[PDB]
Amino acid sequence: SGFRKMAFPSGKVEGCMVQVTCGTTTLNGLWLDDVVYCPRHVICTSEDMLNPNYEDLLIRKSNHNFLVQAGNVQLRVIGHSMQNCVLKLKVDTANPKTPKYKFVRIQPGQTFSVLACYNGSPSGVYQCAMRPNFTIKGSFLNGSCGSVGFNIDYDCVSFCYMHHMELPTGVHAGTDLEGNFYGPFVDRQTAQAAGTDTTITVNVLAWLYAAVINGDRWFLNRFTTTLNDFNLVAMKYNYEPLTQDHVDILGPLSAQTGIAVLDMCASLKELLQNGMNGRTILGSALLEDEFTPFDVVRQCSGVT
Amino acid sequence: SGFRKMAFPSGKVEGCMVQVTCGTTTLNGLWLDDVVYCPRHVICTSEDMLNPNYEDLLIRKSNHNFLVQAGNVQLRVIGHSMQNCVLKLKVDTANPKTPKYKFVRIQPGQTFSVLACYNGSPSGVYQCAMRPNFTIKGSFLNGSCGSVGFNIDYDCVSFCYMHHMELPTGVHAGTDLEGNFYGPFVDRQTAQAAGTDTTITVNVLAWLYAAVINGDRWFLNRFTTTLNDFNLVAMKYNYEPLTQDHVDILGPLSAQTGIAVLDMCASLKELLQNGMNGRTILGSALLEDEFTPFDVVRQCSGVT
Ligand SMILES: Cc1ccnnc1NC(=O)Cc1cccc(Cl)c1
Ligand SMILES: Cc1ccnnc1NC(=O)Cc1cccc(Cl)c1
Repeated sequence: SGFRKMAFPSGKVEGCMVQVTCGTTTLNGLWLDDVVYCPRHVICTSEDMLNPNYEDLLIRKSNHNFLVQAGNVQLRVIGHSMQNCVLKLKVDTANPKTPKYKFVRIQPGQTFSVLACYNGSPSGVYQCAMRPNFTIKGSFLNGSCGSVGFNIDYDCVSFCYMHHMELPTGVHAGTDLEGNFYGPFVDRQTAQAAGTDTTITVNVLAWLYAAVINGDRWFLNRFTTTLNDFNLVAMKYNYEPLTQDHVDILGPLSAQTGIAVLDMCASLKELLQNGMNGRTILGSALLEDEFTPFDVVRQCSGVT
Repeated sequence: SGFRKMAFPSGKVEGCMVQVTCGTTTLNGLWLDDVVYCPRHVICTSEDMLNPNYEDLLIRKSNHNFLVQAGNVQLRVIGHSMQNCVLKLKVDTANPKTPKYKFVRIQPGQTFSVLACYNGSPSGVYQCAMRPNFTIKGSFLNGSCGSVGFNIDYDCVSFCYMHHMELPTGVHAGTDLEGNFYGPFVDRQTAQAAGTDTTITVNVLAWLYAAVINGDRWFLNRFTTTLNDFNLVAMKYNYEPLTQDHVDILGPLSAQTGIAVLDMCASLKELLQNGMNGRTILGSALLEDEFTPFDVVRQCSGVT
């Protein structure tokens, strides 16, 4: 009973967080095995951020300039290298708390948990989606850079995001763990266009299935639609076009509830065209797109 | 930049979760020092739940009937006792992962994080509020009983909730860690009235301050109100009456933003009387009441 925006338990990731300081800049690092990963802009001052030449800035730094700490543990840095927008600091000690992990590059529309950290200390955890425009709408203040996003499958942590910056619009941008930005962004203090975002249609449909499973059913109607007709409505309302691949991933939810995917599309079409009429679905007064079909199945079956 | 429904990092609590089995019933337990706490209904079968005599049911159980496990660790039970609706199983080994902790009974309207668990394994973490009617709207399935709610201050975990049951309405009920139910509930399979709930006014005001801090300002108006006038509106809309104690706790937010508490009350009055007009505040199309003033200050200042 009930359906919440749930994050993965963060313990496995808390055990990896360290503080990285270079010069006057302090941010968060991720310590896995004998490597600490952090945003490369840890080597910048404020005047450097307007147009940094990272290669030149990194040449002025030595291993001993990177101060890495995790409470009472000071780590000894024995190597440093830049990979895209991340620095990899080789340390002489493998993190005893390294969980089983992978580095993955997620697709837009996928969800993950963020462990917000400041000065290497975890402050909170929340679930969010990678927007179709490759930004995230997180909660990040100065010092949160280097905080990571992840998913967990059994005992394996798949790290997918490292936070780098806030755009002038207040949305967030960052990289995969190889330092490649999601989206067109660069790690520089210049105004940068995020570009047109859309609503993640397959996730809204998944959430409407979660709603029916939990008893919110008022939006079910006597109609059906086609992918073509639904996509005309999706276009008008800035929703992602629905494909057969999306219909296929909704298969388990359609099978469990007995509501055909195109019939749920007709409920979504009617909600887009008429609004909520002052009612709510799973405690929301808008159409929620931060739950994937996999998230809904996981939460509705009690997977650990 | 940004404001999210953030949970506390759950690692300290994940280290305390165990599975407790008695007979055919399995649920979650909390292992702190050399005691495991769990709902007393672990001793019931399904036929017992309609009207259990817990004292009699517990008399048929011995220490060796309580199977406690945490992965590869089987705990040896050397004592058992019932305290209100919880069982306390004394074990021969102190949990090496016991964090600094306290047991607290929270007030209605306060928030906390829940680590949803099944069979002793954490599945997810979310933040919620204790409703004014002493229920929570969580996400709990069969086997989640014994999952706990908590807050964290520095390195100290204050455990405030243990989940016991879902009401026929799909809302959740549970106890403090001394086994006293929040609200009028009893641990029996009987339909039980939750009673009239209200919206947590001070939390909505705190969240409107979080909104102004993060740039959502469209709801600010040229008006002011009084506590008396505001409370007539609060009454009409089933909001908790606002008191000077609530105004006092909003003081830091009023000081930071320069918006007097009664001026924010006039914005809230106008939103109650006119609705959102199809707009959003911090990504919500309704007035959010699951952030306390302390939560807003914590999140807006980046506290770890
Ligand atoms: C102040 C802040 C808030 C939220 N997230 N990040 C934050 N820090 C920054 O954006 C700092 C920064 C400035 C230019 C480029 C880059 Cl890569 C980083
Ligand atoms: C099935 C389920 C879902 C969510 N939360 N809890 C759940 N279990 C129960 O409510 C089981 C139960 C039945 C009667 C009394 C008591 Cl104390 C417990």
